[PDB]
Amino acid sequence: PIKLARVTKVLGRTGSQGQCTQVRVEFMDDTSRSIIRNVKGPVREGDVLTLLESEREARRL
Amino acid sequence: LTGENPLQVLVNAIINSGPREDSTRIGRAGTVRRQAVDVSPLRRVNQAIWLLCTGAREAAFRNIKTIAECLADELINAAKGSSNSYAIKKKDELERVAKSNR
Amino acid sequence: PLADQILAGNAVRAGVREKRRGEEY
Amino acid sequence: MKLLTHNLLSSHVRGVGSRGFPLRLQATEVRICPVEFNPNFVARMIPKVEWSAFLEAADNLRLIQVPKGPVEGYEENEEFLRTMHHLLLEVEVIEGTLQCPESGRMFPISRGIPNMLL
Amino acid sequence: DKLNNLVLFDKATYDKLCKEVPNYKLITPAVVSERLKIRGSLARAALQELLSKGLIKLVSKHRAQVIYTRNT
Amino acid sequence: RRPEHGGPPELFYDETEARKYVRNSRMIDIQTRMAGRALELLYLPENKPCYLLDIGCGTGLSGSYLSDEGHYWVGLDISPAMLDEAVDREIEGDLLLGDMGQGIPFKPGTFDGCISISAVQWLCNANKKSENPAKRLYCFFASLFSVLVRGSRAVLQLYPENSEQLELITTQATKAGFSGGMVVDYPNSAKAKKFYLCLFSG
RNA sequence: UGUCCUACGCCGGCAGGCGCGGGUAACCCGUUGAACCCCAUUCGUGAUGGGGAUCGGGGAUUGCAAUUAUUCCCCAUGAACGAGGAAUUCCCAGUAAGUGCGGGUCAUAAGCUUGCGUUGAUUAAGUCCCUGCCCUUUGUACACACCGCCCGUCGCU
Repeated sequence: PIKLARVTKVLGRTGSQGQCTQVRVEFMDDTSRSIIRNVKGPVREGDVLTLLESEREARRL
Repeated sequence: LTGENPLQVLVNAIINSGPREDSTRIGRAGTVRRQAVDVSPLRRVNQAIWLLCTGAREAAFRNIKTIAECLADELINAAKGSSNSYAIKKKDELERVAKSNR
Repeated sequence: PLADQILAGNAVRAGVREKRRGEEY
Repeated sequence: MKLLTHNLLSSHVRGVGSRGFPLRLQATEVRICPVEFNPNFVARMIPKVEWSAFLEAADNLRLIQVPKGPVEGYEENEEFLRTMHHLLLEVEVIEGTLQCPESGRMFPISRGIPNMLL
Repeated sequence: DKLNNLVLFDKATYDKLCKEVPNYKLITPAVVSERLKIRGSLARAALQELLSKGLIKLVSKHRAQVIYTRNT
Repeated sequence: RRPEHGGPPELFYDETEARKYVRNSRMIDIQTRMAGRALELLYLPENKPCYLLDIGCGTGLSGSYLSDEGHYWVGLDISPAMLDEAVDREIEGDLLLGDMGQGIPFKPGTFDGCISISAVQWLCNANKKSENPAKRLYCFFASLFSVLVRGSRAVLQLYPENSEQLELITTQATKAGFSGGMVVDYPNSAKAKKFYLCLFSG
């Protein structure tokens, strides 16, 4: 199910060429869930983000 | 054609043709794989605009079909979500290959 | 510490890098 | 589908190697495509091709009128080599299915090339 | 593939443009030439003739594009 | 930039890109001259055509070059769109659809030659997590070594983008038991530089 | 920028001639009236009214001399070219790109370099993955290096 989330702060950009941005994001249906996710492109605080599936947390070196 | 404001059709085409999830390329030595990453809403708008641009440009390109009416048809079919749009097909391929490379 | 090393390996470095790029009368 | 192509076909499954050959056949419509007659070619499948596989493939293709033994010669028999050329290269099973002996995986030949997706 | 658009209006295609151009809901030379298999120059000449007859309303004039709409 | 960055071969080479691919005379010229160089590369006996496994033929232009000189071949492909495009070109040779990395499904001691046209530089990267590139290359090379006649010739046309990809393909080939080497067409050139894996059994 | 820049009058459709003025220069060319763009017509998916190569002829200009077409104008035919397998160049704001306009080289070419403005965007405010350069530590891995084998079989003078 498609779900909508809201970011809190940016953890920092990752990738070999710095292509993705690892960011801390949370949920509106409950204000208790908190996951870390990678989103590429220009990301600043305030945008509303879209999850196709909320199962795993994104993780890269 | 639609009998109402073209701005609503344009913003619906922008919304419906946004790639919500795609793949990034990684690799250390020769072996290159793809990881399913997310697209920011600003980049969603940017890629939707570029995909409608490519659809309008390489839609006809060799016959009587005018660029204005081709752009209108592409925007209308993207707002309706039909499979005739090149932007919609490319976007759907993007989320499908994102799902193929979780 | 050990946990600091594990979490530093578990996170991604970010922060400072100065990229230098780019009236009245 | 040329008859030599499936006559040399095997199964690409890892567990069935390499005794998965041969494969069964089923035909719903057959086409005849003209192929150039090379007498050396038809001469030098016969020592190489498996004859029992050819008979069982013809039995799955409802056809019985074939010679029962490998015909070896110096290209002096026109009609035998012509019948072999017509059966092997000109007979095409465009629509059909293939089944594996030890795995049961199906391969639908649908206009006109067999798929091999895992 | 190779298109075979006609060079002059035959009787049959003239009959369909007599009974069909009032009802397509969109009028431009491009789609008229595409679906009627006719020369685009003849399509634009036919629409100037038809606006001279005045049974299709104008929307805008331009050298490259002309756009038209129904009476009702 | 490059067709390998676009995506998987089953889905990138679709209907419209194959349609614009067949209408390209530059592609016709380069494919016919590379097919001629590949046919001249293997030392097959004259006045006797060989049984060639044509992998990566696609539209069958190299297969058309083979059929023009009286040779015979069978084609293995992965995309059905350009397979149907090859079918529409009244082509003579047979066509097969499937992934070459899963294994060549033919009996051993069958093929007197192997013609690979732009298909070995494809498989170095992975577009699926279940696909291991080293395992896929090793399985493809081992199956190709199994199905080949002992003493047959295999030529593989390629355009590698770095030396590490060539290192992996050569180490997979030399761990699969193939004996041979590398032939470069105009190595110090840029437009005319081609790469050719030449292999044989023993 | 100029005694080669040319204003203007006459002739020939144009290539160009004739005559008379201005200028050693923000004065005359020159309110430097340019191209793209804008409006209307024709064309219409066609190796086509696209693209112009390569040719034939005539005329004129520049000069001791033009043939191996110096150069321009006109007329006549219309090749490849259907968006380029594959290697690579440049780039972040009035920037790239389209577009035309001057100087040096010149008895006359048009083709290199330097400039000029006009129309003026997409993408990112990043990284050390590939390339190259510079730092800190080190010479511990691998290579070099040492040791061993230094391909074996029979056959005559």
